[PDB]
Amino acid sequence: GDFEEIPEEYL
Amino acid sequence: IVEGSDAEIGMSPWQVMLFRKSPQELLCGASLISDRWVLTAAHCLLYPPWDKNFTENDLLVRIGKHSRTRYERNIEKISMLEKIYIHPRYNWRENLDRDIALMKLKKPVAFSDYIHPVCLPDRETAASLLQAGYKGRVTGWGNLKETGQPSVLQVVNLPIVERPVCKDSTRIRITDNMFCAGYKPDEGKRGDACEGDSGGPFVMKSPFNNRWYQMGIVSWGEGCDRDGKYGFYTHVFRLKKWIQKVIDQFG
Amino acid sequence: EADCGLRPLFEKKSLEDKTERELLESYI
Ligand SMILES: N[C@H](Cc1ccccc1)C(=O)N1CCC[C@H]1C(=O)NCc1cc(Cl)ccn1
Ligand SMILES: *[C@@H]1O[C@H](CO)[C@@H](O)[C@H](O)[C@H]1NC(C)=O
Ligand code: NA
Ligand code: NA
Repeated sequence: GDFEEIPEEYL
Repeated sequence: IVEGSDAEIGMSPWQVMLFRKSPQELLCGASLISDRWVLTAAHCLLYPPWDKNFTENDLLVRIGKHSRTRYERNIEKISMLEKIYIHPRYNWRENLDRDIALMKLKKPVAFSDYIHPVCLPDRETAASLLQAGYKGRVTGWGNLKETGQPSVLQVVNLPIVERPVCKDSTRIRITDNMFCAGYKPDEGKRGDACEGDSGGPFVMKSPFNNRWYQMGIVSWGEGCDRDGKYGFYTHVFRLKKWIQKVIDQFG
Repeated sequence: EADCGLRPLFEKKSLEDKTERELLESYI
């Protein structure tokens, strides 16, 4: 889990 | 990708990352074939031996990316899936025959310097380009070695291998819906797709109209970049009629 | 799709990428 968080809108 | 190189910016603007929502992780590669359709390997979405069976809401598509892990603000676009279509005769039980799937996006993606669709081959282009020795290009964010991860998109050029050589390299039954690519042991050069590159495009640049065509989909291999082994790719043209039927009916 | 396979940062500007020539040379 070395991924930068994506904007909440997409989740 | 094993033994490849960093992609240049905008070098593969059709490259798509399939991204799992929870936990957040790379699932597979894929490719953009129009503003609303993404092509990938069936086994990226459905593979019962490993309890893999993703639904539309499990996934996101990330387009225009270069960095593997970064959120590339103002550059990448992230899309939700409307519907997944897996080939009806995809053979997951045996050899991954017909390893191909389409994904329809909820909304059209905007093209940009970093986002642009690849062409799908017509019969003539396939006949002309799919020849032993002719090189294609494979791209992805998969493992750099069989047994870490790249910072950015990786690229490698690989020659198509003669069918008898492909068949003689493996105990797996190979079908007309697959081709193999990679260097022979004596050729000196190497390179291969690896875990995480599945679903990504094998592309060739037509010397006739100077356009890029996706001839293959990264499908399977035994290990990565092993001497005497080759990567196997779904033969996109052989499955084109199914692709068109899906896009025609559901487009 | 009329514009498919032509990259904005390469073909559209007549710039070549660093290894595409390797592909062309293999199309004998
Ligand atoms: N190791 C298996 C070989 C195999 C082949 C047919 C049927 C079952 C198992 C494999 O590649 N895969 C089993 C699951 C999906 C696929 C894979 O990992 N594919 C990634 C890949 C692709 C390529 Cl071209 C080179 C290296 N690794
Ligand atoms: C995969 O998921 C869908 C929905 O849950 C299900 O209908 C299907 O039977 C599952 N297994 C497959 C396609 O092998
Ligand atoms: Na064999
Ligand atoms: Na090999």
